[PDB]
Amino acid sequence: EAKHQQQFFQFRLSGQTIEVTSEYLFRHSDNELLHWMVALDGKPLASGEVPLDVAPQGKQLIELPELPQPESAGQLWLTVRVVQPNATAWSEAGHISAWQQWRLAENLSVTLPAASHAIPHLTTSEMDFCIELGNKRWQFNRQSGFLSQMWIGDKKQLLTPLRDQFTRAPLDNDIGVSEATRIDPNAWVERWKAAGHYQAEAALLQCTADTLADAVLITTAHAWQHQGKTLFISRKTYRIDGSGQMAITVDVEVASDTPHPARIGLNCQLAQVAERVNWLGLGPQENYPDRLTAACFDRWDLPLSDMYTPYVFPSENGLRCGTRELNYGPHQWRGDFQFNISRYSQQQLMETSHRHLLHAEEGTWLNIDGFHMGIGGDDSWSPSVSAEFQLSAGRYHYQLVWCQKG
Amino acid sequence: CTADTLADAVLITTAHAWQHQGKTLFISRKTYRIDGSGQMAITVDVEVASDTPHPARIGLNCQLAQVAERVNWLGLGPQENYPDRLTAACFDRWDLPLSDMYTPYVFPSENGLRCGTRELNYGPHQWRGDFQFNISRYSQQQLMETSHRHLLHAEEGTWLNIDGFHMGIGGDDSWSPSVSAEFQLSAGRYHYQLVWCQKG
Repeated sequence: EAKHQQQFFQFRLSGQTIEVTSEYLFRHSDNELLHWMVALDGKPLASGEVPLDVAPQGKQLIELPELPQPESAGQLWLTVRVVQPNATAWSEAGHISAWQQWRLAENLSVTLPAASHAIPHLTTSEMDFCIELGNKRWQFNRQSGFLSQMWIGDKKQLLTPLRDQFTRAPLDNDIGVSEATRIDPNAWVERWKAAGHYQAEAALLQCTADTLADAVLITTAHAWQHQGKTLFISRKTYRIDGSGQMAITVDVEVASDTPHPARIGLNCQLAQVAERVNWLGLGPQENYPDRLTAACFDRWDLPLSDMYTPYVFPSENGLRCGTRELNYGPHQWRGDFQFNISRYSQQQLMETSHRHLLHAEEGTWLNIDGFHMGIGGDDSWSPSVSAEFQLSAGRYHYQLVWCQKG
Repeated sequence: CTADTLADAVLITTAHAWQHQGKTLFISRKTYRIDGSGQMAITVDVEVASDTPHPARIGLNCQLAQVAERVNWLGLGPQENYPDRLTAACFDRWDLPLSDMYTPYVFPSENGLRCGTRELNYGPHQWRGDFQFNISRYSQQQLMETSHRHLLHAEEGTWLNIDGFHMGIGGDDSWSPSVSAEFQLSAGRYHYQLVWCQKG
């Protein structure tokens, strides 16, 4: 993020014209090459290289050729980057010094899904709702109101039920100088603890299941109360269609007098451990709502080890924002969300003092958030999350689609 | 457009696309849930293309057959207010005659909006949610085509515009775009819910 904000080349896009302004005061851009690329949802469509001839503090206007205009659905992204072909005393040949990304043109998807002939079958007991479709099967706990288990064939997919999460392992900016002796009431973590966000217990309000003409509809409503006070209300809809897909719509109400929650999303512990994490979204590196400018939208494939940031004092980490599709093993999650995936739960990160004491858990912990609070950074002893990055709207909606390899 | 009977309600699902010259501008997915108590829950999800200019509003409109004398709502301000001109407004229960819900600007335009409204009552109809509304006898089409306010004529019924989201108004100057980025509808995806009930 520091490298991107400190670039010596600034970029402006106007139609098909890229304006490059040099921030150098003395040198001419004699070791600079501009590589541009246009991709559609991570699929490259066109590319080109233009040498840079910019005087100190000057501007070079670069007219792109006729860019591709795909009729397939998706967003067009234009990425430029400055490459140094020759090695310097402080850098090697091929060094990238500056980059920028834009959205070019989006074709909204209007095509309907294929008319699947099958219908998921719903069985009702006193303890659970069971939806069965082919080899796949879902189970909803009627006492808890959460999806408890999913089976592909005879293999369980979950170790922990899929539940709403409103907290994160506190960052160093969340803690401040709030020691166990000199408590800091203004610290974010102290306000969350005093409000009971870490101790709030979910209470089921309603849970119904209806069979549609082509799907199965599951509706749940939970209330998170702490000492006779409702902090959050979550209303969730599960739509299991005949194609195997699972659409999850979540509507959340947050009390205005409680401190703004750190996140609004779901979490679960997947039984499967996989080697690669593939997602279509922002950046190869971890990024957050107020630290995502350096990240780029593309198709990224990383090993699961690179999805975890080894901070000395464990905390919430590894978040990727602006993600439209996430693939892990046989599971695919689509929507507009942020996620982090690792072998350590948020509970373990909160209780472990140093990273060398962290131990991997049995499965994979996945946190998918519709919304996430920004991180601080102006200082580390006082609250420094700006108002535009706090979760203060009061009402929140997000949708998720969960499908499999079929 | 599908209709399903639930255990206690009737579910209506629709999806529309707004296209102009071979290009989809907006997609609206709407859900209607008519329960046994008489209530009508309407959930709207809207997709806006990123390359099209940001829309001025995202909501619904209809012409009610009934004309009533008083407009009662629980929301912001007695006077008209907009996303970037609502600081002076106050949240309370307001009751105004329908005439005061229209602002007589010399050159007709969109007017009379009330923001931050949780409940709106007009005749036997009640609308609940988190929305902005304007109510008057002139349609948005008539306001666009009428040069001066003295040429405005009331229509047969009442025109109601309920918006989940609304673009801010300018004011820094009148010759150049002056709506700030935080008041433009640039999110791309929008959701809002409405409940429509009656006197029962």
